[PDB]
Amino acid sequence: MEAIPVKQFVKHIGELYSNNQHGFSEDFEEVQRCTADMNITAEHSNHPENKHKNRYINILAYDHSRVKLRPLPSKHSDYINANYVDGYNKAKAYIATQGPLKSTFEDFWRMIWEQNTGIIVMITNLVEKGRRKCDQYWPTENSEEYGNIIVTLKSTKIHACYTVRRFSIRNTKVKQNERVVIQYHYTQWPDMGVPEYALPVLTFVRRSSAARMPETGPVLVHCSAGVGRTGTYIVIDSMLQQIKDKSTVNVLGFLKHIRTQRNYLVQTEEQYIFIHDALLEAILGK
Repeated sequence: MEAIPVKQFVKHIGELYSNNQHGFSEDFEEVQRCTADMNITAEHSNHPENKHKNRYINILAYDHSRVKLRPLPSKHSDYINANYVDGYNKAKAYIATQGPLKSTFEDFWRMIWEQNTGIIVMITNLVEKGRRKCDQYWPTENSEEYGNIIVTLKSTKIHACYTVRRFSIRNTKVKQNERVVIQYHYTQWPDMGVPEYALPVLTFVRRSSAARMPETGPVLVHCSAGVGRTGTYIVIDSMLQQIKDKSTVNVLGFLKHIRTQRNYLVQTEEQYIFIHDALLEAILGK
């Protein structure tokens, strides 16, 4: 399970695709099994006091990597369904989290302030195929207040496949009290499966990743559950970094690693293949 030289990676992808994607299936089954001999606790996710804070009953936040909110003058006011996840050669490069619920909007933005997050990556529409995937946690226009955080929409650019919203947020309890937060929102996403072409997503990953500023908190990445598309983004971004640093790729090894940090990151075999397509586009595009 060593790294694959980048110059051999597209050849590797041909082999994985062959025979009705046998190789991809083997890789992904190995991913799903790599948890087998591991008990990873999620006690806080399962506490009765926190259950209404989880969008999905089966999508939990592992204790050891969970993001903790500073306590409030409830013993469980520290909980949010979110985990630190490593990036390439960097611990806790991301926070992967669910699309926030109306009831967790205050927690959501409090986390963003406390963690010094400056980039939000949103990889879902609020509604897909007539189904609620995420609640709108930002102001349609001007300002909105979420607890002690006031969020102000400054500018929006709407590209073909994604939208960039520039916010300024303020903490009303701080007297240094304002920060820029940029949201990268991928908008062109099929209700079922993954986008037919990887290039639009590659472009989105490159630009949202390049927006990361030295030196700030982890980039917040969410979709609906915050595992499938979220894991897909994290692997693509991280492997682009590895390619740039060492001209090698290790999709399988890196994914088995982050799977210990949030459950189900990269949730389907189709997303696993899509990661490869995106990296293929990057390699061939050069």
